[PDB]
Amino acid sequence: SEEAFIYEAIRTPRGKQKNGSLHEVKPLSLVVGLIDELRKRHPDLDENLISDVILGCVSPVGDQGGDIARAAVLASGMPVTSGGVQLNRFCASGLEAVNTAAQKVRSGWDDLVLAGGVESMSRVPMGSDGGAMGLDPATNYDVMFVPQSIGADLIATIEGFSREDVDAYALRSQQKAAEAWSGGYFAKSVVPVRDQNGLLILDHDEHMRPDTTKEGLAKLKPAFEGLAALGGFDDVALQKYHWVEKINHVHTGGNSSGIVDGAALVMIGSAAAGKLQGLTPRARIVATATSGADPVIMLTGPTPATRKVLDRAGLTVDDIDLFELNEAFASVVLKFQKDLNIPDEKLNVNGGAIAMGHPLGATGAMILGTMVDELERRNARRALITLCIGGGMGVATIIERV
Amino acid sequence: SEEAFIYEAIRTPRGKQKNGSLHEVKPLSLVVGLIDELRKRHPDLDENLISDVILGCVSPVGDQGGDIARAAVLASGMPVTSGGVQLNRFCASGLEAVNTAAQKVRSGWDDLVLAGGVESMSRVPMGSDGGAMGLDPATNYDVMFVPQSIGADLIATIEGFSREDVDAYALRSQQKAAEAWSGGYFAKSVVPVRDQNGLLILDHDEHMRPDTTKEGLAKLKPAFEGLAALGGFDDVALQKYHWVEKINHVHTGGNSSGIVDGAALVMIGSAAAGKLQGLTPRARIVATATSGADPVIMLTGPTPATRKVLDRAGLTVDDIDLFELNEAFASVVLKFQKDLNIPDEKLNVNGGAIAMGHPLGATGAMILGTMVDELERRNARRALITLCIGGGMGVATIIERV
Amino acid sequence: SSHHHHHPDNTIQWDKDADGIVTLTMDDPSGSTNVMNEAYIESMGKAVDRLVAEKDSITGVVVASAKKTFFAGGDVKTMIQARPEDAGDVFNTVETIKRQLRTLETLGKPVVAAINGAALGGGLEIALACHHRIAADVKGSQLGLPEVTLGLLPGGGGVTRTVRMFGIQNAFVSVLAQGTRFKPAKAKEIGLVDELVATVEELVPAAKAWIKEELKANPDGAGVQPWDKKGYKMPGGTPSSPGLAAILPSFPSNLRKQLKGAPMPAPRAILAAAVEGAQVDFDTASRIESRYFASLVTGQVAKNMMQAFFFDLQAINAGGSRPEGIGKTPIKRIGVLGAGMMGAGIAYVSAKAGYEVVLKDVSLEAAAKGKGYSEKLEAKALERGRTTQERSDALLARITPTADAADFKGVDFVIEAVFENQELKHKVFGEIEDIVEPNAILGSNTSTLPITGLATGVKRQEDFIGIHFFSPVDKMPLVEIIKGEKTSDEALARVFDYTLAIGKTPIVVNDSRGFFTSRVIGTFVNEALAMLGEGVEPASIEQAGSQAGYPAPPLQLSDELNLELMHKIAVATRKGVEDAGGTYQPHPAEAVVEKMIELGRSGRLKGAGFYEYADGKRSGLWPGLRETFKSGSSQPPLQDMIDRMLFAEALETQKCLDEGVLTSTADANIGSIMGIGFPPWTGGSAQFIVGYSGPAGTGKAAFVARARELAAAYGDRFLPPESLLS
Repeated sequence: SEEAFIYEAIRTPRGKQKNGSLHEVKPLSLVVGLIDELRKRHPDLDENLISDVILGCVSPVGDQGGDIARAAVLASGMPVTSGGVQLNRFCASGLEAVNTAAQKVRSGWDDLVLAGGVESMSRVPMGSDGGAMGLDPATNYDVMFVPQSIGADLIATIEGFSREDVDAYALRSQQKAAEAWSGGYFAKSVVPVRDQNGLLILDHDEHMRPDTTKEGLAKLKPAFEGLAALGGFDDVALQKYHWVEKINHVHTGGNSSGIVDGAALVMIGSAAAGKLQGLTPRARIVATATSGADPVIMLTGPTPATRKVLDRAGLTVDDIDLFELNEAFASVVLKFQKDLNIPDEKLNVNGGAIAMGHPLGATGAMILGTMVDELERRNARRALITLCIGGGMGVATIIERV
Repeated sequence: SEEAFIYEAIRTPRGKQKNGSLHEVKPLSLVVGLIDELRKRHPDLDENLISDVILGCVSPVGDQGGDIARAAVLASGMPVTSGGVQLNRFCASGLEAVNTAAQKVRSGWDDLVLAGGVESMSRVPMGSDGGAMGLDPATNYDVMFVPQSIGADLIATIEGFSREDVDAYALRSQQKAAEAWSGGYFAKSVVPVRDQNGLLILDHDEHMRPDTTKEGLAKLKPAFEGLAALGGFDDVALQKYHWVEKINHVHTGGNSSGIVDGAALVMIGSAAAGKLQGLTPRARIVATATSGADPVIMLTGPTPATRKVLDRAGLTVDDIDLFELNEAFASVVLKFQKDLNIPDEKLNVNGGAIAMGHPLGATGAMILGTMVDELERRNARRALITLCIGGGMGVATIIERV
Repeated sequence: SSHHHHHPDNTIQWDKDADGIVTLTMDDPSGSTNVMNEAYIESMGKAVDRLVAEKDSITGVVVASAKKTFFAGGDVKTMIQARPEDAGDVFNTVETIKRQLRTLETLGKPVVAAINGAALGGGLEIALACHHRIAADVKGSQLGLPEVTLGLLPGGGGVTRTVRMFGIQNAFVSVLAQGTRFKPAKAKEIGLVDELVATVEELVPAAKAWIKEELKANPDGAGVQPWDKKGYKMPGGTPSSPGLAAILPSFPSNLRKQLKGAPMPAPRAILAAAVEGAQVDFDTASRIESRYFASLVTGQVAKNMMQAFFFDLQAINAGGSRPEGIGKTPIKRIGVLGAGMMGAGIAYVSAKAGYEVVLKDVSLEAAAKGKGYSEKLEAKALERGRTTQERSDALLARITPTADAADFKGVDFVIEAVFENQELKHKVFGEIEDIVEPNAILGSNTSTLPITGLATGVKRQEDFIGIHFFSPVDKMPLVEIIKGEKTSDEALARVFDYTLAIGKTPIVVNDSRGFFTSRVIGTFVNEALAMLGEGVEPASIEQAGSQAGYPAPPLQLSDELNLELMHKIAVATRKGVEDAGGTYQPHPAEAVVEKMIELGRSGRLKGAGFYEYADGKRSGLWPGLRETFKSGSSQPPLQDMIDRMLFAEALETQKCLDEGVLTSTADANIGSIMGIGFPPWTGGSAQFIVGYSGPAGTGKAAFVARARELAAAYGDRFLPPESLLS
């Protein structure tokens, strides 16, 4: 019954995959830079009261292996009692870390925890860690593994989302992200990345394409790179979804999330912990929920996770002011909106990963922090944050402005 | 205020590193086998009430990459709503998963969770995932990275533990593990590993050497393999511990933990969850704590973690009936016993990793389950479980027999 | 461990020459072929023991055979009896076999395989344990690992060694997944053998000569396989290599694409064993392979496929349905009536077998196009190196097209392949009845019209007989022979022998409308159309067909079969029932057929059916189909849809047995697999009953219980015949 509160939520800008500004930055440095910013905001914070640092990371190998969270605690000069643990629940890892931190606070056994994520996809590409679901034939065969982009195309086929429908949502994402940046919505929480000399490396989400046109999006070709370009995956998906004759391939590089680098950090604590440290709570974690759906279509987890977290908090869709769902693919957002009858003006109001990028292990903590700021900016009450997850999982979180 | 209870705790036997019985078994199969055993024990268990599966894994790459916990949920036929997340807090990952599961239960947002770990060190060697603390020179230099075996030798040097002292503890570990096996203490919780035909692969901890003699241990050479055999690490350790002139290298393969394969699984839930499913609680998670000490000596985390968890539960050393500390190195146990004045007859009463092996990500859940059984066998009340962790971290857990 | 099974004649002759080379000549005295039976394991165990004991005086080993073939397969009679409780014994047996080969492989001296004839399954696995393989380039010699065709896998090291030799992808796709057989020249190209000799007499001398040269040129590496050297690199990489890891997730999906989701466990087991084995050392990989082999042998699918593709095929090829006592009769000149795709293919397989063929049609241009069918096949075979120019010219020279009936002079074996119409077939046969030889076979490629009625159009009805081929004839191996009421046994034997001569598999059927294949395949397509009329999604119906294991989904097949033909069959079925004094009850599919005909969408030939067609290509389901039959209103489980199609044919097969249409379950199983497209994992539509495995259990009793469950839910036509009850 110990309420968990969000005291700080920040993130780096997202650097692009090709000729990106963050490619020269070690992912450890991305996390340490955000720790330095938190220390810069609360210099008199007794860091000995921080009992853990929980980082989501989807490819914890190489530069991101060996418990990068503990490396960040030690490299940043945080106390040796401050813990450090890495977790991987795929694209939801950043939000899972936040939820796990909030549940540790509610248990009464941890008082002040840092949570977030980090992902340098330009240095540690997706799939660098391997895995049995994809690489073990017995497991792959039995689970009917299908790349996520084909699940996204199957959703658009089943729900009747045309190529123009998903390209219309992508255009709105570019526009909303540009308006948020030009409006100053992100000025307080996007921390510029600098080198050891204080020289600027990156201060903006360089994956954005604010001049995107509906005509330009229509000229892009369907996704033909990676595992999706390989054979048999359409047949596998239709063997489970046997009432669908043919998959309409509507998703491209322009209506899917970008490959980017970035990190995010959130400070979570109890009321007594914040009062002892002169911290002002920005939001309260109302409820979390973990659920899932079919792993073949993979990307329909957000709906059952959202229903579960709403029932847990005793709320309905109408009680939520802002819905934030990661934009891995345009059809996933349109499906989620159709499932729950979500108004457009509540959904991803500041743009999403189609415009700004999807740094796997960090995204969940980025869009969580984005909703903390936007609730405070609008003086609104409740936000629901959720992400689609590989293997069909779903995670949802409700926060309430304080 | 929602108490978390342990309903089941099982593990595989530990297969040795060289010509081991488990080398042919995929680590995913080790976890699925334990899931099948839990399903075999509670066939009418409504698995839709399981909201997460949390596995510790220290080298989550290759066969152990790609969120092996979610792979286990899908491969075992568990419901798609059952989650799946991998975490890495080094050697404590298995206990961290258990603690995280208990804290999720206390939060009221999860009702029934599977927690454990898996590590196939013969297939995925230690350090396969890399990491910046070791492989990044700026981070390695500043943190003064030192292999764990040299920290263990430094502890023995500072505390005055002779080569005969650590070899005496190793002999006791072999004897206690043999008496536990021959006495049937492990019959109910060690689940034999079988192939897809039901043929036996391994049914015992094949790393044990029950015929170990004090004379045989004295003939072993100090550790001269791995990173410890490389240069400069003694100098680095003594630069921080500048009052120590020379490190006494007392640890060998015979007084250190074995490299082994294995998995462990623990079922954790609330009182209402167990009552709804006809489950009988075996123990209650009283308190958890995360702390740490100097990362250069690395292996002294258990002491501050144990003091913190005792203060959290309002208990003292005398209130604990059984202390279980992972036997990564003999001197770590002797140091922990000297710090807190622990009687010998309370400490690792059924032997430890020196005899039976240390399957990194699984060990914390193995020795947790070992204490659940031994509390029930002795009809004792409280046990404290703790492990030393790389980077100087410490985690401790108190359970109470129900 | 031990080189022996526990602690039988001798099948291996030992010979050590003065140079120290030991020749192991395999010659099983109990059979015409060397097999991996108990005698071989004991004989090889003793030979390997002797190689170790005399290692100081032995410089090389030659593994040869004294039989027509090198070594052909294992002991199916034993494997088919392995129960799940016998998995330990099966595991121990293949482990012992591979322990023998592993010792032979690591003797520290070169071992050469002298492959004089066929080396299939365990026979090739023996040669793969050697360091050098020499094959005699003789006709009829085949090399390969066809274990997958019996529901098994190469459990004597075939998976492990081919993967070590070629890598995961090449070994699986080209060798293991389909059990491909290779000619000696074809095997040398892919690296399955290393060199060829013209005659078998050169083999053992060339094997000893290679050994002698190997000891002089490569002393340090003599007798060491590539995967046993330090620094061995697996071709294409290991699963941990970034190159292979990028494409490895698509290997099971490509497998599911080729298998269409059918429940056949052997290919999945082979791929798993191959990849899991590539992750570990050789000896660990071999033991993993043994565990997957044991999993298959004790499973029901392997027992179905061993029964059908080994025992039933053997009983048929031995003449089980051939008339007893009757001798052979040579065929001097074959005459084919009709130059369509059926007759053109019949002329191809006949000329390919060495027969002279007169291909007749009503147009010389049409008859020439028929021979052009054979020309295009031979050009394809010549371009792939599967034949020579001299052999191809002799094949085509045996086909003479004509439009003149007088050119049928000298024909002693007629095969008519015209439109399925009795009055047409009568006039076609009457044109040449007096021109062909007096005792000429009068064969008719008929699918449903009873042979007794067709035979009345000829004078010598004793020589009239049904000879039913399947399109495409050059690739379909079944010939359905139908005996008319007056068809003589001498005529049946002559067509039976012709079928074996052209390399096909015969079944013998007694005269009945629909025969066996057309009648049974009709219940398959009719069951799908009934589901369409019930409101089941057309896409689910096609998926149910492919996932059951059929080679083509049923709605696609209905379009090819022509719905006008299906309507005429239903008319003839109705006429036969009420002419016999009975009451005809129409199948629910007939209303669907009539509706599609009324809409003008009668199949692919018309250009519109359940699918749309454009540029001679099938281009998706007709979008108006869902509105016509209210698709989606009925959503039964996919397994119920699969079971409805499988049980319908299995029940109909049993009725054909009960009525005397078929005389053996072997003919029922092979006929259903090769002619009807019944899924091979079942072992045949009769084996499907005794081998049924479902939620209700296994065996005939479980089949009957599931049939009654389908009957209560979908109609009384699923009620089992009396012959299946206790």
